[PDB]
Amino acid sequence: GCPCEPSYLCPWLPGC
Repeated sequence: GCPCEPSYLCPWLPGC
């Protein structure tokens, strides 16, 4: 899924 973990780190990413 989102490459950001936690994904909350990249709110600008819709996938996150």
